[PDB]
Amino acid sequence: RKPPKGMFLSQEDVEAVSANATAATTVLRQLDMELVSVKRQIQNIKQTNSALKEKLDGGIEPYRLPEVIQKCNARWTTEEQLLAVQAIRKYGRDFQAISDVIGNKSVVQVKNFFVNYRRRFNIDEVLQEWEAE
Amino acid sequence: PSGVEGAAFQSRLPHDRMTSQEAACFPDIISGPQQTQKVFLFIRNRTLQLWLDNPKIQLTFEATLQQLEAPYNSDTVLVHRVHSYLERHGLINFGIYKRIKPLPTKKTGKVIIIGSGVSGLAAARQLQSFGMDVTLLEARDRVGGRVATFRKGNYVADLGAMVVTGLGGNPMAVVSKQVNMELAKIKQKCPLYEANGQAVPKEKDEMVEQEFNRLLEATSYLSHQLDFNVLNNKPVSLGQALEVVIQLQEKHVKDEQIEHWKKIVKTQEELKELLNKMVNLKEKIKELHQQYKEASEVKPPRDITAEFLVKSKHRDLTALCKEYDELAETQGKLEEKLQELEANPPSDVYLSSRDRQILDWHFANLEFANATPLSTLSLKHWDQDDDFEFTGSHLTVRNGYSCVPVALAEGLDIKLNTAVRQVRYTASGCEVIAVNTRSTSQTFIYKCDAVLCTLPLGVLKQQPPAVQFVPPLPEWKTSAVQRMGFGNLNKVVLCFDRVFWDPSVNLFGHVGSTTASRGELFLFWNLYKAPILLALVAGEAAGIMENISDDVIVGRCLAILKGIFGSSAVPQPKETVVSRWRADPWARGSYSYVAAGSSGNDYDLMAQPITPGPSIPGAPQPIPRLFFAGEHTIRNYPATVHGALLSGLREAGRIADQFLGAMYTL
Ligand SMILES: Cc1cc2c(cc1C)N1[C@H](O)C[C@@H](c3cccc(C(=O)N(C)C)c3)[C@]13C(=O)NC(=O)N=C3N2C[C@H](O)[C@H](O)[C@H](O)COP(=O)(O)OP(=O)(O)OC[C@H]1O[C@@H](n2cnc3c(N)ncnc32)[C@H](O)[C@@H]1O
Repeated sequence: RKPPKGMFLSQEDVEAVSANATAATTVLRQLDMELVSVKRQIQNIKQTNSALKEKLDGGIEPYRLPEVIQKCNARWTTEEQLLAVQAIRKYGRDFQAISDVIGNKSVVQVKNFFVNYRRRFNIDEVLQEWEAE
Repeated sequence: PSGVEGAAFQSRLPHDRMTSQEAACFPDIISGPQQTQKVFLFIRNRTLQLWLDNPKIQLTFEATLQQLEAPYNSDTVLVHRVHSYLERHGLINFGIYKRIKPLPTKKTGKVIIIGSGVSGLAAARQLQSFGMDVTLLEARDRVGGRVATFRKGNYVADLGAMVVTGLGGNPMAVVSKQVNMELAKIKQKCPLYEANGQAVPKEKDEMVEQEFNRLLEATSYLSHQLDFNVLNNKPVSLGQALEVVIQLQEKHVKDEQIEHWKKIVKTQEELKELLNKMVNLKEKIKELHQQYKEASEVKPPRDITAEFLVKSKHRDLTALCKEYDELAETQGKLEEKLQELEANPPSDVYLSSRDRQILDWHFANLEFANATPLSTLSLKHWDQDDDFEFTGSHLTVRNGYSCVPVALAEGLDIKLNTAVRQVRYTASGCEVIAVNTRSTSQTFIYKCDAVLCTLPLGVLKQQPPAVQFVPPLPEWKTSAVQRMGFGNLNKVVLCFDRVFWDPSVNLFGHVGSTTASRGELFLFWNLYKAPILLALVAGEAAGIMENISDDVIVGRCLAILKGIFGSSAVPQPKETVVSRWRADPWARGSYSYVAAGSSGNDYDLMAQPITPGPSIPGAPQPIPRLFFAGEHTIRNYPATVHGALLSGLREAGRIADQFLGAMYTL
């Protein structure tokens, strides 16, 4: 009911090899052509990816910037408030990014900031201007 | 199996069932109540046992009933019916046994037997055993036909059948007790050696062999599971099915490499797209670092937009620096996977050129066993007789297998050098016309009630006929003759004065350089007391080596032997014999095979006797007059000696039941 292990015999396969006399070598030749094809298409992209791999030497080590460690304050300097409003216009609602800019405010404070000072810094308008880009 | 149940098995009979044949002779019992069948079955099994326990003397009905016990021995007629049935069909009191009850003074009936081959001799003995006048006509100057034995000095070597295939159920087992036969077991260990003379390593020898066996099963799957048995209106041979299997295994190897490297390109390309993302990201990070540097250059104290610009650019640069780092995890994973695949490539080939040659030897062995190129064997039917295989070791005959026919011929009327040439059978009897083989002038005529024809199938196949049937054989018989296969297989006997081979190996192979010559001298046998090696020529090679002089052949033989053992080690042989069975006119081949487009039903066709038309029209339908036996006539055991022998015993019973009557059917 099942062919012996390691033997591949499907109904579909057998006509394909017995359609004519040379249908055997014809089918094998195409597979030989299919392999050589894929084989050099590998070394093509192996060399394409070899060049791309070189352009990335040095990585980005020179462009890295030291980690700034700030304990996380709670009062809003007038300075820190102004940083925020500009961050909203540049960054929309990406609170993590907005907190990153201010550096000393955790994300939750920023959302709260969006309400407490929502009237006075006229936020609502700012977000629409950020929506325009 | 032991006991009375062993007797039935050793007689090729189920112990607990009545056979089709016993049904015909005992139709009362088989339609009868089940208890009587058990009675009968025991009486048969027991009687076989008695005969089997000692087959050197005749088993008389009287002797039988004595060793039988109640309640089995209550019904004498049942016992007499059973004993007489078994005696008639050669299941007891066959072969070479001493006569309790000596022959009747006057014989009844006259029968001519063509052929002194084992089929012939076995029927002849049986008929004479039954009180008939038997004469055998033989074209050769010796008996045994295709059981030939070369004998010179103390050298001895069969050029014909040389193997007994296991004594479990084999009638030759009985003949062995009857005739002393040096029966020597065949050690199955066979080392192969290539064209170079160096042995195959156990790694290959077992890898290739196991592939061979796997390849065979593959064809059985094609045959029985996929009905691959016709192709362009023509029946499929084993050879074709083997190629198709091999091609499909070579195909699957390529299919496997294609999807392997297509796994690589799927990954190289995932990498390509990943590096392009990384260049472009690095070039943006190059640009923001400059921008953040410039913004940091404006010395403070600055206004808050300029302070926002420094902080905003710094946030952005560390967000792009984060991306580029995650992408370099993802290139690390993908770089590792590419090395892994590049390290687990699938199998390069299906079989190497050396590997294909060892495979050829295993095919040559198969071409030897069936005495024919695999391209001719029917795929569906070639192994139809595998089901009735005997049990036990295969054996060889140390003292020459001719001892058996010669022993059977004792007591028989045999005309040697008598070439039958026309067979005339009519409603009133038959006439056989033969000539003398030495001077073909001197013509003989034999008249008898019936003719048993054990002419080899190669002879029956011959066009134009070496034997004319008058009237001609009906189409249903001649068509069976064309459809069937008569193969070929030749031997070369090498007689030396030194043993220079491994004496502990009975048989060792030689691997051929090409598929075409795979059977040319591909195997050697160490079987005799004297230093004699015996070399096969099977397959397509068999029929071709018959057009090449002995010397050339014995040359190629020595050369192969020199490669295995070194030029110094093997000397020139004292005596050399080469067979040519296809050339032999009383054989025209070696033995039969199940040709593509034939079937096992043809073997039954061959055995049906011929009944001629009535002489005076309107006269009653007559008796059958022409009977056939021989290895080509016995469906379940073709192409063997024991099969010949059984067919002899068969017709003898059939002829007897026709000319002497069977009183055991009441
Ligand atoms: C030629 C040859 C025959 C055989 C063998 C070898 C050779 C060379 N050996 C080989 O290793 C193969 C083998 C075997 C072993 C295991 C299994 C199988 C098997 O399963 N397979 C399917 C592969 C095969 C074996 C062997 O070891 N043991 C073995 O078991 N079997 C082997 N075999 C077969 C037997 O050899 C053969 O089958 C019997 O001998 C049958 O004898 P036959 O009696 O029916 O046929 P004859 O030819 O013997 O009788 C004819 C008489 O008619 C005379 N004749 C002709 N024309 C005229 C005329 N015009 N007028 C007057 N007389 C005439 C002729 O002159 C002779 O007098």
